[PDB]
Amino acid sequence: YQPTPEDRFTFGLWTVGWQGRDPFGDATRRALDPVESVQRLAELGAHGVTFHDDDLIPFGSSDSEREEHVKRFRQALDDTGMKVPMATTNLFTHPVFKDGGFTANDRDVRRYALRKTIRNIDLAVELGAETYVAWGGREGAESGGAKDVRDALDRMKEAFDLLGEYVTSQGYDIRFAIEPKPNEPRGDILLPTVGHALAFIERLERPELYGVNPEVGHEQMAGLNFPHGIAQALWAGKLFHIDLNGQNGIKYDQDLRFGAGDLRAAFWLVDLLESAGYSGPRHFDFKPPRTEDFDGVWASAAGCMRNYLILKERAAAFRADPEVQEALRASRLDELARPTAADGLQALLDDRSAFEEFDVDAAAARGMAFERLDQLAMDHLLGAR
Amino acid sequence: YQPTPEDRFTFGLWTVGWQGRDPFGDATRRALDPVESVQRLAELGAHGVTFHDDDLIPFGSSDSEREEHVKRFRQALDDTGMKVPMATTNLFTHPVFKDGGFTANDRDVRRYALRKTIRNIDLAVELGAETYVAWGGREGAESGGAKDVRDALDRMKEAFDLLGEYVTSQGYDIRFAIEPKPNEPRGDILLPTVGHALAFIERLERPELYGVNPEVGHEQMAGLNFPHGIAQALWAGKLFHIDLNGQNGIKYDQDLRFGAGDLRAAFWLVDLLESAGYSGPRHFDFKPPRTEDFDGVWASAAGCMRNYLILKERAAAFRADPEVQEALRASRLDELARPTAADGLQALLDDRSAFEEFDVDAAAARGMAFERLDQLAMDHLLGAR
Amino acid sequence: YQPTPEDRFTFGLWTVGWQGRDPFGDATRRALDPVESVQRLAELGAHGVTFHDDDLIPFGSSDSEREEHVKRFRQALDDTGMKVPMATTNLFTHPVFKDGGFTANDRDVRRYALRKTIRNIDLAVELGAETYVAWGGREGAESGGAKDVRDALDRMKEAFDLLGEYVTSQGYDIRFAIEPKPNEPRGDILLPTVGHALAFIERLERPELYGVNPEVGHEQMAGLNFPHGIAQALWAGKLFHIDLNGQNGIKYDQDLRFGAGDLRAAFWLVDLLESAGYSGPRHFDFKPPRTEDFDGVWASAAGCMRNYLILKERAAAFRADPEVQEALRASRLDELARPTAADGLQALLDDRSAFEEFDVDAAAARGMAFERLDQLAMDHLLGAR
Amino acid sequence: YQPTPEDRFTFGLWTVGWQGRDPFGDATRRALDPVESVQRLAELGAHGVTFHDDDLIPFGSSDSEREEHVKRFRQALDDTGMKVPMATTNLFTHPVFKDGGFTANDRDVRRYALRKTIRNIDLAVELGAETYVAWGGREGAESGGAKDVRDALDRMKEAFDLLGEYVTSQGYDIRFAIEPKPNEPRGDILLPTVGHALAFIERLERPELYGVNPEVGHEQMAGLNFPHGIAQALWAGKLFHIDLNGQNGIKYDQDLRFGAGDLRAAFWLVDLLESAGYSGPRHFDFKPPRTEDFDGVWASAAGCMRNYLILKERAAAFRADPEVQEALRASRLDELARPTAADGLQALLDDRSAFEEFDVDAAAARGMAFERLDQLAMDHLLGAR
Ligand SMILES: OC[C@@H](O)[C@@H](O)[C@H](O)[C@@H](O)CO
Ligand SMILES: OC[C@@H](O)[C@@H](O)[C@H](O)[C@@H](O)CO
Ligand SMILES: OC[C@@H](O)[C@@H](O)[C@H](O)[C@@H](O)CO
Ligand SMILES: OC[C@@H](O)[C@@H](O)[C@H](O)[C@@H](O)CO
Ligand SMILES: [Mn+2]
Ligand SMILES: [Mn+2]
Ligand SMILES: [Mn+2]
Ligand SMILES: [Mn+2]
Repeated sequence: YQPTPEDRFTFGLWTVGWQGRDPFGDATRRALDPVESVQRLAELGAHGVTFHDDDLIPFGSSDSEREEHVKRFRQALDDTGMKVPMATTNLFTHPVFKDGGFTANDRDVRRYALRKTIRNIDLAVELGAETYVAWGGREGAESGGAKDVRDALDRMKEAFDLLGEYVTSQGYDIRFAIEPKPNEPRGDILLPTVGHALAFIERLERPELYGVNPEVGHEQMAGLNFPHGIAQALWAGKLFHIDLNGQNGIKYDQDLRFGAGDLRAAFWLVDLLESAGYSGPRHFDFKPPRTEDFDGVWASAAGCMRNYLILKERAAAFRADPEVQEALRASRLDELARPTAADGLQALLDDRSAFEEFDVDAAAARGMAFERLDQLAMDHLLGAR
Repeated sequence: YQPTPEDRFTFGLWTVGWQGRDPFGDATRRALDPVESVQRLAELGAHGVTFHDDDLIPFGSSDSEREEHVKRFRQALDDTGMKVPMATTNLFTHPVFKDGGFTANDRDVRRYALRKTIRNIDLAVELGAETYVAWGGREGAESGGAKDVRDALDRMKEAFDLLGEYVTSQGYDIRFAIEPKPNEPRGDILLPTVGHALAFIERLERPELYGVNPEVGHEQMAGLNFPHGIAQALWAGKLFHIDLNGQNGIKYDQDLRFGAGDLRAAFWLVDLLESAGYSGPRHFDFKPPRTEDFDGVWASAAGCMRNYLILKERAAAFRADPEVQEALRASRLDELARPTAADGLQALLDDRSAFEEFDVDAAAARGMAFERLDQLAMDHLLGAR
Repeated sequence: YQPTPEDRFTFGLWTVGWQGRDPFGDATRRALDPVESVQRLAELGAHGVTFHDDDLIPFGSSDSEREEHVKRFRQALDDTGMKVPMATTNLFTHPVFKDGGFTANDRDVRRYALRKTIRNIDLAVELGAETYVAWGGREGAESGGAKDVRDALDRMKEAFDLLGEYVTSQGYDIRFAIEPKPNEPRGDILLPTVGHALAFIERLERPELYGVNPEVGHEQMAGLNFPHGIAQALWAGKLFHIDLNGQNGIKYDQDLRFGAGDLRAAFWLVDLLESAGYSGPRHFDFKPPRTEDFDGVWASAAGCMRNYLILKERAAAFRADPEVQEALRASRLDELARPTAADGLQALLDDRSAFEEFDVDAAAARGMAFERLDQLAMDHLLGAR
Repeated sequence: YQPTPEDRFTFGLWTVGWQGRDPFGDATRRALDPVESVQRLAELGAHGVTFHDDDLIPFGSSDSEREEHVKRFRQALDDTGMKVPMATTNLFTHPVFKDGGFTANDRDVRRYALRKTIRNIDLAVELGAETYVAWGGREGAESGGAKDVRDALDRMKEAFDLLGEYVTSQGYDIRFAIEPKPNEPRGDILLPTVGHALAFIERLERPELYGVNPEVGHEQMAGLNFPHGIAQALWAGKLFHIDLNGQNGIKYDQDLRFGAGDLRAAFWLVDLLESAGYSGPRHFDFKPPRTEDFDGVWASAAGCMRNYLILKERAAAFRADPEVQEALRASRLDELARPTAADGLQALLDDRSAFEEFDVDAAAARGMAFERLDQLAMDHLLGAR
């Protein structure tokens, strides 16, 4: 289970660089240099990294420090062969974003958020990123009178429409991916699920510029089936990027390594990405627990990749198994994939076997044989075949 | 706080007619006649009722019993002046729908579901209904291999496209409203939130035929902010109908009367429907607890209407209050409603006050004054002004 | 992975006998005869069965039908060698229990509940049961004024104290196990977790007669760590019996087969029962999904036992693995098991290395190496060692 | 609705002193001096304050700075007449506590935690505190192999037994209150609910020294009924102190001001504390949102007290209302408070009206009239009587 840079494994700077500050505790780990992380992640088998603006260039940097940071960074990528497939803006840490970036009630703030975002889009394009993610972690409210959601969705649409105008006036090949989250650190966050972010995109002036960046633990914080939401994003053609991690149910966002948390969901997610042939980065947006030293950091980033690769092999052996393929026909998966009425409306309406002479008791009596199927999936995931 | 039939209050037959069967218990109440419920609901001040096919006509009825039921029903509406604004199909109770209706793996089942739905659309139109709701409570799965969600979303789109072809070939004025629910009675239900149902609609052949029917307690079963989801539905123009009830957090669907459950959410929902000017039915989809006799039933349906009308008055007094209007300007709600950059992209880009000379420390220092605002809302809801 | 009747696998009659009625659907399966279930469960390898009164003898039975049912039953146990380790009362289905059994506001109801319970205790003892479970599924409320919880806990204590007086005046060897559940079918259920049921027991007149019956999916409906709650029950000496099943997070109680749901929790539960040497029944309180026919029923009851036995083997190989034992010392599990201050208070107070000369920076710097440990557990569960 | 220092309103230093650092954001507010907070809280009507060791004396302080801090503090209490009813240890912020304090796997850490706690017990007693709270926010785990819960509960019992030995060897009048929390900042926290903390206390050597400190939002993070858990703590005699705040359902701990969150729960909690006659501090453990400046801080701490006092008046008018008292008899609350069988076991057993001649159909038919009751409670909370 050794990754190679063909597995398309990526990591944010902020992930292995998390110092372990939490709502109740001080950092437990020193700040990593981005160049160290690039070299360490390359040795483990990763294929590239991603960044916020403010991961790479310290907030308030001059234009001469700005360039020094970027040049160092760039030398590390050239030295290791790592890519930068995705980049993003920090519109959540600084106190100025305490009411949001693109939806902050103060108009001057919303203009400043767009200017900070456009400056980093130019950087991203310079460093080769194909996808530009937007996670509006500060867009929301703790109380009902603080935010008119209609106005806020006008502002959000306005900001994303300007960014699409900017990208298409520069000639950039870059797409946008909106990342939903239902809460945390706002009481409630706007566009809180994949379905809200898909819907929203269909109102933008150029919807084809925008897809979604769903993260495992964000839909699971709403108690939702992550594989189900990713199947919808795939069905809409809008799975532009994906964040992988683990989460134990509806509580704070834990950001555990990928394969911790809900292990059977992780199996069914891998099964789906691989059989749909998703070809983007497999990006890990996780935090090594603050119990760990830098050894535990690199163990935890390794086990992300390892659990992906074990669950790919188990999903591949599940679908390849003739007994599974027989059970899938027993459960009528083959029939699900056929049109209901490709004969058309009229034929349907004149078809006496569809109503007047349908035997609803004989149909009701047929067993779906799902439990046998699911125990086959269980025996495959567990290697107990 | 007396309703009148101008308040537009409606109730399903199944709501006050719930006999109190639950996963662990037998009915506690005898079956009501639909004509009794119409007469009792009329006396309480309601403006109409809604029905499943199988509420009104017993599953398997001949065509001579079918008509007898409808004629009785119709005489009660003529006698009381109640309307039927909304109608819907039962594609969940019968054992034939145990794997779904429009997404059942068996193709014969999916054809039978569409035929049962079209027969009731003709009825609905006969009885004056404007909105036809679809709650696919059986569309989903308990295990990951049982349902391919891509195929299932093809089937669901196929069924809704046929229904739109049928309605527009009959000349019917009727629209469809999809009602999302995240789980229960399936493990996971397809289109589990308002945002998933909005997104889905944008893929149908005629999207303008379809909106959403959101229900209070369904988004709250995912831990989501119901007023936020309804603001999005309003922003998309797709709030066709609404189900009102209460729910205490993330657990089984309780269907408590409206104003029980999350009382401050109920306040902010009323505030929003009334200030957006939603003009559909205020429909109560609730179950009187099985602790109650028929006296407790009619008390519980009354208290729905009463709590709506109290919370309308409190929301109206909140928005009318000059001190509230001052606080809303203190918190910059007025600025949220202004465009971020109606000056356009270029101007934004050349505006030095938006970046190069933006004072981010002075902006960060400004307080949003949300807590004062929210305590004003609290004092108004509580009558402690 | 073949059970034998030495594995101590048991099943309720109500589990494989669930007809598939749910809040929204009719039965999908015919009623099983208890004698059939005994013979089928014996062939699969089970070691015994459990029952409600009203599983075995139809509510309202004469005393001549009562005995006929029991005699049939008994002949099936003699024919198969199945035991009856546990028995329990139905104080939830009948409408008379709509406000509870032992805590129903009506005093006549609470007297009737105790009389129905004592009659079945005599039966249980006749059929050899060692443990008598009490799940008060109707003890609770949907609204705050309906139940005074202090009075209700007086009534509950009163009922359990009478039952202990009855058992000890008959000379019976039988113990009681209280089964907690946080909600469903009441809004909120009294003693909603293992910790509330442990606490409660410490107020009964004879606490040594009472332990707990925790069920997987009940603590998981509160988002709680089931292995953690069972470790507490073990630490208190009060794990009298255990209900095993699966549950996908905080929602309705699904009762999935054991190993579905939260698979890593299932691993850590098996690890704990086996290394603590729990010696009671491994009882499966689950419902085969209503998608299934009787073939899917027996598949689902088989896969309970199979997943137990796979997860026992994986836990045994985890703890036996020298590299695991090394990692457990790396993470200082060995130190957790040592007293903090067996030197006593005074010595602690005079120990300068415990405060005045404790180097808190060197201690803070030590990594706990938990992630390496947890990936070892992952590789063992997955057979990817 | 003006507090006075007779209302017994208290606040932690850390509450109004929260600088607004969150998992994703920097402080938004400067650090308050404890003496300023004492003077500001006194003007608002509060009756005292509480503290962690490290709120009042900066971690690592000399013994000459230590005393300077305490003397300043003390002068502010003498100047304002504020009390210090409760004090507590910080065993969560420093990196040394990253695996816990009393349950940390490292034995040297667990000795250091006890020494830091005992030093602050002496301080507390000096400043008049009656209650000493222990919130073990770091006692738990993110993964199953990291913590053996049995060993950890031995360590926890050992630490609390030493603290009780210390207090009773010094002659101190001080009691301990354990505060449960189910998660955050650990994956899972040990003793995660009131019921687990009650149970645990019954194993300590001197249980009468220990009660519970429950907090609103902590039980609500498990989806539990906070008034129900406090009724149990009251029934056990172990409600030593209480933390008041608001929380919107199962998610991160929001710490909203008291009366935000679940407003009907807040009503029923006030009803219960007041009618049980709880006489401890009404302590607010809340965080003013980081959207606020210091004006919004003092608004938010004011609205805590105000919403308590409004909900006390509404609960008092509910219980005083003859129509309510009539409804409570209609719903048989009076009967709940009577013994079930004060006639004893034998009489119960010979009572033919309790079984052989009980009419279970007539009892089942009686309505509980809970919905009428609950709408009366609604009309009272809303002032719509
Ligand atoms: O919840 C935090 C969120 O997952 C964050 O890591 C975003 O993904 C990042 O800001 C954009 O990539
Ligand atoms: O959860 C049940 C659901 O709310 C149901 O009542 C639908 O609304 C009805 O089938 C369509 O109107
Ligand atoms: O939630 C249902 C509960 O699990 C029930 O099956 C009990 O365990 C049974 O009544 C007592 O054994
Ligand atoms: O969740 C944080 C917790 O509520 C904390 O504020 C404790 O109450 C304090 O450490 C002891 O008083
Ligand atoms: Mn992410
Ligand atoms: Mn509904
Ligand atoms: Mn059970
Ligand atoms: Mn607290």
